[PDB]
This record gives sequence, structure tokens and C-alpha cells, in this order.
Amino acid sequence: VLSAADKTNVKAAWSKVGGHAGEFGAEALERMFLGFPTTKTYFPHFDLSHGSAQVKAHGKKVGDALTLAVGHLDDLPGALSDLSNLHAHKLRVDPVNFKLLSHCLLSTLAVHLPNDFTPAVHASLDKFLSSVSTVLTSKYR
Amino acid sequence: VLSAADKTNVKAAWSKVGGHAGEFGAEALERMFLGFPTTKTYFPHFDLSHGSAQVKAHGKKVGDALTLAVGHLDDLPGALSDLSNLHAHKLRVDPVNFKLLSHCLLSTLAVHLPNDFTPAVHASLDKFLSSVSTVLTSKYR
Amino acid sequence: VQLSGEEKAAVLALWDKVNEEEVGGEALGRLLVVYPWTQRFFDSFGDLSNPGAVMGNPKVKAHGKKVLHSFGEGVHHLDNLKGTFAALSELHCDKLHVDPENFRLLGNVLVVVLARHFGKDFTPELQASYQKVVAGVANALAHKYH
Amino acid sequence: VQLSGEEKAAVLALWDKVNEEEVGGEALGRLLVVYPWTQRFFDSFGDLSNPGAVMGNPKVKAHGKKVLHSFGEGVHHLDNLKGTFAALSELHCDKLHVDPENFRLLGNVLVVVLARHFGKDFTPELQASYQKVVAGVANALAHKYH
Ligand code: HEM
Ligand code: HEM
Ligand code: HEM
Ligand code: HEM
Repeated sequence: VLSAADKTNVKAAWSKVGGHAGEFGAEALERMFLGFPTTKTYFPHFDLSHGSAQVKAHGKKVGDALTLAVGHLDDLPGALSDLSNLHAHKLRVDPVNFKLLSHCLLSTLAVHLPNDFTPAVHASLDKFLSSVSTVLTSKYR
Repeated sequence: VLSAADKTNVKAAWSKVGGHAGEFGAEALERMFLGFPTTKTYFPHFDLSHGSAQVKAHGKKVGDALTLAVGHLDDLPGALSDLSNLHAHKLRVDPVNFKLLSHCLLSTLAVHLPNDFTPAVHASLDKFLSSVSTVLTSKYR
Repeated sequence: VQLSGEEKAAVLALWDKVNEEEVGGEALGRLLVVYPWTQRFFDSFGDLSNPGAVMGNPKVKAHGKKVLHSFGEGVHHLDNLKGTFAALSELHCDKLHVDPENFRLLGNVLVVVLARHFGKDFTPELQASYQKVVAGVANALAHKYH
Repeated sequence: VQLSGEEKAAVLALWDKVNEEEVGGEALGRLLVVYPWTQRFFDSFGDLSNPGAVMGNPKVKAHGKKVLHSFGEGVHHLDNLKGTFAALSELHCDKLHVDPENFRLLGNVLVVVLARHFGKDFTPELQASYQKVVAGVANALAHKYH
């Protein structure tokens, strides 16, 4: 769980991501839409082609929400409260799907920061994406 | 998540379980060892035959810990803190296994309290067993 | 889906007593109640807003019966699930886009419903046979995603 | 495990560049670090107490290479995973008792390791092909539990 050591790794790792959070969030969606095509189902209204401006715009929102969560590890439930309602009540996103996106975001971070993506940092980031996924599916069950 | 309505259903449902909690905990283990035999792997030192006294004794411990959790829904992490250490550090129980046991415990409650096991009560009890499973695997990741 | 001839006989004997509409409607309704994101596939069924709307919607009961009748077909063809459900496997992947994980949730909710209806006749050994059947069905529907 | 002949060609071309010991040792070590309950299967390997003990244990690297060499065999026999891994399927179910879910975790950790090592050459499309391969392997090892 998010232990102090995990909070320290996650803050340090996100400082290295720095200004690429939105570009990494866009790349992660892309790998998710190509590797796990059932996910494309929640985005009928998007142009999902490589480089669509919408995906790029949505990659920035996801990237900013992760940057917000990193700033409030002590209280993700209140920082992401509004996103729980949307994903649970409004979008009815199948929980398996947060796992696929988390996997795609770790893959993207491994591509771009190979030297910073150490085993201990990979373990803390997985716990973090798991905590964020739990808050977003909390309003369900 | 455990909303007040879920806490009210879980307390009411556990009051109907009453004194059979240990006998239901023993039956649930039995259905788990027969339906999902990889689970038998954590109990080499037990006599797992139908009616083994050990399984019956362990069914009582599990039943009592659930009865404790039902008494502390507002704070499962502190009430079950000691059980998190054991399952995570000492036993290294694969998290998939809490799901199998939760399923087996719901099956057992459906057998014995068919009239009390309504759809809304089944939904609250699933959320409860999920919360209890999360606390017990928290000390991992 | 790899059973003794006596386990298979126990499986079939219970299925002789399964009312497919009562069990099917209840299994599907409980799925929709207990795992709420599953309601997005059934937008066309109308009011699915609370447990009572859900358990009483005639659309839920009729679809539950169809799903259960089809399950009853895999029960009568345990030596050939893969071929019994191939076409159903492509409908769910291709047209419905259902994640395969939901096939496992439904199979387990079905098992909980059989327990509720058969009580103590639904012994631990009979439940173990049924877990092999629901997993056998869940993997043949999931065979075309793979 | 249902790929275009060009996707298959891209898959094989990357495998020409895979150092099975470096990638295998890293994939297995990261599994043991990231999903800690997986360490119970490897009690005999000795010190697995912290990331450094884990990444440097010679027993982890050698087992990672064996696991990866075997994976490389399913890559060279994509039209026949099921038969390539049958015997391995029975060892894991019968003797090791590994839950099949762990095959999927390892496959994904492998994908994250290929990304780390190939960087931008490990494109989104190449990653999508590899997700079909790791799922193809995870289901053939899981074929004997079912
Ligand atoms: C790390 C996990 C996630 C985070 C932090 C996240 C964050 C967000 C944010 C910040 C928004 C924008 C809301 C707005 O613009 O008001 C959003 C919208 C949305 N997300 Fe999530 N998301 C996550 C995972 C997912 C997953 C796994 C899916 C489905 C596969 C998904 C599907 C959607 C959809 C369909 C929308 C509405 C988009 C639109 O119509 O513009 N999200 N998400
Ligand atoms: C609802 C979930 C669970 C609860 C509340 C629970 C509770 C307990 C309790 C109260 C103990 C006894 C400790 C003592 O006597 O000090 C225990 C021990 C143990 N449990 Fe868990 N348990 C759960 C799930 C599991 C699962 C899923 C497994 C593995 C498949 C498992 C395996 C064990 C083992 C191996 C022990 C030690 C038993 C012995 O050697 O006597 N438990 N559990
Ligand atoms: C036990 C596993 C399942 C079996 C045997 C099964 C079987 C069937 C059958 C026989 C039909 C009728 C198809 C037709 O005649 O065109 C159907 C349709 C459908 N099923 Fe499945 N199903 C299963 C699981 C699921 C799950 C878990 C979901 C979603 C959470 C799902 C969603 C649907 C939908 C949305 C349709 C089309 C509905 C309509 O025609 O209004 N099914 N299924
Ligand atoms: C990509 C999926 C996997 C493949 C291809 C694979 C392949 C292999 C192979 C080739 C061996 C050597 C067997 C022998 O020569 O006797 C082996 C052994 C073993 N594997 Fe798997 N494996 C996989 C996943 C796993 C997972 C996820 C675990 C546990 C978390 C696991 C645990 C073991 C153990 C404990 C052994 C025996 C170790 C020993 O001999 O010291 N494997 N595996």
C-alpha cells in the first residue's frame, strides 16, 4: 500500500516525468486502444487515429489528473472524488479497464525513462496506479 | 464502497448468521478446497478431509474475524492490522485466493439463509468481503 | 469440462430440476445489481435503476432465460463446449465487446443462485463440479478473443 | 496467436534482438519485486528480501533465462502454442500449483521489460502484437487447469 517509501518513490518518479505527463498520457491511451481494442468502446465520439487531436487532448487531461493525485497521496478519495462519479455512474467503466490503462502507462514510462524506471520505482508506481484505480471505481462497489 | 446503506445491510445480515458464523466459515473452506484445489496448498499441515477438526477449528477463527470486522466497519485497517501482516508477510497468500474464499462464503450463506440472501443483501456482502480482502492484502502492495 | 462419469451424472441430474426462467432471470438480475458496470450492455432494457426495477424488468427475465437455455446446452454437450459456443463467442467479442472477465462473474453468480434455490442438496462436491462447468463455459465464450 | 503475416514478421524480428538472460533475469526479478506473493514459489532461491537481493540472485537470473528460452519457443511456434506448452501446462498445474493469473502478470511484466530495453522501437503496434503473444502463451500454460 502507499507507505512513505512508496510516496517518496512516486513523487520522485513523477518529477522526472515533469512536463511530458500529457504526452505520456496520450501515448498510453494509444497503446491501450491498439493492444486492447475492447477499450475503444467507451470512445465512439473520438477520432482514435494515430495523432488524433482528441486523443492528445484526452492524454493531457489524464496526465493532469495523475499529476493532481501525485500532489495528494494522503487523500486521493477527496482529490479524485469528482472523477469517481463520472467513471462509476456516468461512464460505467468496467474495472478491468483501469488495469489495462495502468499497464499501458507503465509501458510508456519504461520506453521514455529506462534508467529511472528501476524495479523499486516500478513497484511504487504500480501501487500508485492501483490506488488511483480503486478510487475511480469506488462509487460502484 | 461501504456506504451507510451497505453498513446497515451487512450488520443486519450478520445478525441473521448469528451463532453459525464458525460453522459457515468451515463450510465455506470446504467448498473452497473442493472447488479450487490450488488453495489446498497453503494447508499442508491440515487434515482437509470432510469433517476434519482442524478445518472446523479454522472455520471458527475465520468466522470470528468476520464477526470482528462487522463490529468495526468504520475502521477495518486497525481491527484487521494483525491479520494483514500474517497473510502478506508470513503466508504470502496470492490475492486471487481471497476472491475464491469470498465466493465460497456467499455460496454458503445462499444455502443456509435463502430468504435473507436478497439481491441488495448479496450486493452489500460482496462489497464487505471485498473490503476485508483488500485490508488483508494491503501489507503486500 | 473434464469430469468423472459420476460427477457428470450429478451435474445432469441437478439440471433436470433447473427452472431456466426463474434461475436465469435471478442470475442475470443479481449480476446487474452486484456488478453495476454490467448495466451498460443493457441500456435498451429500460429502468435498471434499483434492485426492484432490475429484478422485475421483464426484459431482464427474458434475457436471463435465453442466457440460461444456452448454458443448459453446454451442460448437455460437456465434451464439446468449444464448438457449442463458437458462434456465441464471436457475437460477444465482435458485436457486443463484453470483457471475458464478465463471463466468469456471471458463472459464479449462477452458482450462488443454484445454491440459494437447492440449499443443502447443493453440496460442496456438487458445487465443485459446477465450478468446472461454469469455467468450461466461460473459456469457450472467451475462445474467440484469444 | 492470430496475427497477420507482417505482425508475425515484426514479432520475430524483435526476438532476434532479445538477450534471453538479460531480459529473462530482469522480467523474473521485477515479477518477484512488484508482486511479492510470487516469492513463495521460489523459497529455494535464498535471499529474495529486497530489490537488490532479488535482482542480483544468480538463481533468479538462471530461472528467468529458462522461462524466457521457453517463451522464445512459443514465439517460434505461434501456430501451435497449445502443443508447444502442454507438458509445461501440467508441471505448473500439477506440481507447482501456480494460479494462471500469475502467467498473465509475468507476460505483462515481460512486455514492460521489452519496452524498457527497446525504447521507441517498441512502438504501440509492436506492443499490441506482443500482447497477443503473451496472452497466447498465458492461455496455453493455463490449458491444463481447464
Ligand atoms: C488512470 C486512470 C484514469 C484517469 C486518471 C482518468 C481521468 C479522466 C479525466 C481527467 C477525464 C476527463 C473528464 C473531463 O474532461 O471532465 C476522463 C474522462 C473519461 N475517461 Fe477516464 N481516466 C482514467 C481511466 C479511464 C479508463 C480505463 C477508461 C475506459 C477504458 C476511461 C474512459 C473515460 C471516458 C470515456 C471519459 C470521457 C471522455 C470524453 O468524452 O471527453 N478513463 N478520464
Ligand atoms: C475472508 C478472508 C480471510 C479471513 C478473515 C482469514 C482469517 C484468518 C484467521 C483469523 C487466521 C488465524 C490466525 C491464528 O490462528 O492466529 C488465519 C490463518 C490462516 N489463513 Fe486466513 N483468512 C482469510 C482468507 C484466507 C485465504 C484466502 C487463505 C489461503 C487460501 C488463508 C490461509 C490462511 C492460512 C494458511 C492460515 C494459517 C492457519 C494455521 O496454520 O492454523 N486465509 N486466517
Ligand atoms: C454464461 C455466459 C453467457 C452466455 C451463455 C450468454 C449467452 C447469450 C445468448 C444465447 C444470447 C442471445 C444472442 C442472440 O440470440 O442474438 C446473448 C446475447 C447477449 N448477451 Fe450474452 N451470454 C453470456 C454472458 C454475457 C455477459 C456476462 C454479458 C454482459 C455483461 C452478456 C451480454 C449480452 C448482450 C448485451 C447480448 C445481446 C442482448 C440483446 O439481444 O438484447 N452476455 N448471450
Ligand atoms: C511465461 C510464463 C512461464 C513460462 C514459459 C514458464 C516456463 C517454465 C520452465 C521452462 C520451467 C523449467 C521446468 C523444468 O525444466 O522442470 C519452469 C519452472 C518453474 N516455474 Fe514456470 N514459467 C512461466 C511462469 C511461471 C510463473 C508465473 C511462476 C510462479 C509465480 C512459475 C514458477 C515456476 C517454478 C516454481 C518452477 C520450478 C522451479 C525450479 O525448478 O527451481 N513459472 N517454468
